[PDB]
Amino acid sequence: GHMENTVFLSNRSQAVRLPKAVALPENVKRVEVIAVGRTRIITPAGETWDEWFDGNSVSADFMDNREQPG
Amino acid sequence: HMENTVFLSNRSQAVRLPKAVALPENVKRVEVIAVGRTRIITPAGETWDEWFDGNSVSADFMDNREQPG
Amino acid sequence: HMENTVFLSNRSQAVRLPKAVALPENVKRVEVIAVGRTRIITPAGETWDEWFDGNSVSADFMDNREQPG
Amino acid sequence: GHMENTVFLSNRSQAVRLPKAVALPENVKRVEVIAVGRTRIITPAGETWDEWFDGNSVSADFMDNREQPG
Amino acid sequence: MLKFMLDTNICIFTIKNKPASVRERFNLNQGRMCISSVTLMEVIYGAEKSQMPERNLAVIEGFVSRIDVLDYDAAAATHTGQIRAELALQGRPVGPFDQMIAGHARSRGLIIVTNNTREFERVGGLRIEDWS
Amino acid sequence: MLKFMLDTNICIFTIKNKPASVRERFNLNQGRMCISSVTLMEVIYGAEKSQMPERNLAVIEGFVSRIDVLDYDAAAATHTGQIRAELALQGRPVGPFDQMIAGHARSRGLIIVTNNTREFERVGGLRIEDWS
Amino acid sequence: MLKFMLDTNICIFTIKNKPASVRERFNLNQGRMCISSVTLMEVIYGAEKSQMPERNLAVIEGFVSRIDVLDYDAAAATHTGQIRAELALQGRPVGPFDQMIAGHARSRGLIIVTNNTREFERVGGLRIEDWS
Amino acid sequence: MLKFMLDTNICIFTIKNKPASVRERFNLNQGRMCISSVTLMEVIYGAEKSQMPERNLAVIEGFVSRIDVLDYDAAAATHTGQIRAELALQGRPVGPFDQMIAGHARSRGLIIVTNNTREFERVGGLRIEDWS
Repeated sequence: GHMENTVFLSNRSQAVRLPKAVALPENVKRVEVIAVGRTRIITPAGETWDEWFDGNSVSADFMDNREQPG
Repeated sequence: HMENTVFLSNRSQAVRLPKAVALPENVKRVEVIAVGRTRIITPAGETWDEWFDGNSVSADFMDNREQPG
Repeated sequence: HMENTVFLSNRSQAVRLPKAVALPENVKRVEVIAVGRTRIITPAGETWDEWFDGNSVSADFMDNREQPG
Repeated sequence: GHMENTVFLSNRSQAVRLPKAVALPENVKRVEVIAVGRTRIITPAGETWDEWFDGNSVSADFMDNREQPG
Repeated sequence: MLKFMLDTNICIFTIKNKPASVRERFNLNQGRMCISSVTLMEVIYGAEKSQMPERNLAVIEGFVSRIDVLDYDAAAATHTGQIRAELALQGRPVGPFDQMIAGHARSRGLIIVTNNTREFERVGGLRIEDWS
Repeated sequence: MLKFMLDTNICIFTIKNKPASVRERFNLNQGRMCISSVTLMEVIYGAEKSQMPERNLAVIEGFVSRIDVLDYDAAAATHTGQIRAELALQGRPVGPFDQMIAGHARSRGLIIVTNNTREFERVGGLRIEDWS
Repeated sequence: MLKFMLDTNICIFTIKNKPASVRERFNLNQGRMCISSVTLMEVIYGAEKSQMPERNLAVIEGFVSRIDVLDYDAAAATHTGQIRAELALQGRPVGPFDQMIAGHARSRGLIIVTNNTREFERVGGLRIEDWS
Repeated sequence: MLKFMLDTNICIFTIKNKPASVRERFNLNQGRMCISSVTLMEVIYGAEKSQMPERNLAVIEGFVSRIDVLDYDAAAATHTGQIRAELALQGRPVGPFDQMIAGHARSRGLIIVTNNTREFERVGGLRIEDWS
């Protein structure tokens, strides 16, 4: 996970290039930033299980007729 | 709390960092560490502060290393 | 039978090929295939001749594919 | 295993660059060439088991006192 | 590091029923969990054959994007072949997708999580867990 | 540069029988041919269930080393989920492996190369070729 | 493709006794065989502690250079940790090097070849074979 | 750029207790530190045998993600084979893991960083440092 870098400033803020050795899933397009000390922690936005469990559900016809041949 | 957007920059992923959670001006170099889908952004030379101050192991952890000898 | 030496060329491994086992002059391009520690050197476009003419599978081999259906 | 190339001639013979995708063990420094049709097959020199089994043996003090702690 | 490969059976079970007992294992092992792309194929099929595909697809997407999805690659394929033969020569029956999931996990040393333990217990050299 | 995906049926057909008409086709289309991991799963199985596995495995290795093996990825799994439902609407049967091979081809825009087109004709939007 | 990981026990057994029954398995599975670098450490020690190290080293080198030697990497290390704990919590004893070899093989799905089957049978999700 | 290899003892010591004097040392020597796969095997074990593994595994991940993990390669295995014999000549004991950690360091010319030098002093030709 180790990899060093330099912070460059954007048009509105500071930004950080994530070198390949460290880069996030390209699947991730939104991120939450948490400030802890002089350190910043970024996390993929909305990925705890509790949101999904309490959130939207499938229709009751998405069923267990799994249709694995036999 | 403070959500954000992911940039693509220098053929790599990048991160807008809004003012409310900005790094101090004392910092120009950053060590970035990968754990799961999370990345830790520490000032170079303050790399370990987040881990020392952060969570810790349970009290039972490795009470002996159990190397034969 | 005919042993040989391994060269290091073009930052890569290479192979002296003595006269006794030389490729025909009809050949300038070569397909090279890797199987275990062995490499097969075929004229491009004659890539499969060594495999078709070479060893074969036992007669019991895949008498049915046993895909459910 | 697929990878195409061009045969170049050395000071004494024809030679073939082995691109990285195909390259032999760097451990291998001698090779046997077998001619089959218009195809050449190269093999690491002296690596069948029968040579080793029939060949040199260890001194009778290289023993089963394996000394795995316990 | 990844550690667990989720069976298609348990995935269906949780997407449907969202039981708190799996929610707890999910919260504990978040980041240590994956599915075979074989399983991804199955749920996309259930969603595309539902009446409300875009809805169920979206719930499918929500579940999968908290997952690491592994491609069914050559290692996985080869281990599946050995499994299909190891089972055949012992006469033990296991479904085709389940065979490909078992092989995928064995190929990478992952623990399979399933509630169809009986079928997956028939596979050799494979650690099995039931989170339901 | 890739263009053709050899399904399992052509692979057996070639491996078991080595037809001369196939050799020319392969020699001539070298570099544009590939198989799915799913097809690999099956030939490895045939070797491993056979009465001389180490021999048949070696024959496999030489075949597969000449072509590319493509991982059955999320894209293949998506397209297969669509196809499996497409077949539910058309009401025509297809074997499991074969529908994954189809989805894989459609996902990468490759021509199915087979010896038994009659199965692959039922699924939509694929270039199919018979090399038998 | 690799398939088998040779225990240190069987390696010692064959280097010493060169039995024809292993010679046959060696000739059949040549190219499908490897050892953990853990094992490489052990035999180099036996050679360096012998009276004729350069001789036994050379016989060691002859055996190893027909082998693929795998580095004991992070995957192997992690699986060993799980094994040491899986065994401890069941009270089953297995030697330290043997634990690292088992984990190395399990980490890559390899079949362990050993004549100390009793110890290695105590490890979970690991296929075991005896070639002696 | 690498210079120091943290043995297992310093790793536990740090992970279990997080001493302030170690934090400065680590902060200051970031980028020049690494561990052996062998040490990784052991901390993973400690997590996995503990009564809260998923928690302790997460603490491990953050530690290890900050440093390099070096594979125990043929070079480490060679040097360990020499050391194990070197200790037989000197007649002084050393634990298994520890002698592999030593060999690994000597093989790569790295300074052992420890809290208990008394074990590592017995083996020849190593720079040793106490960071406790």
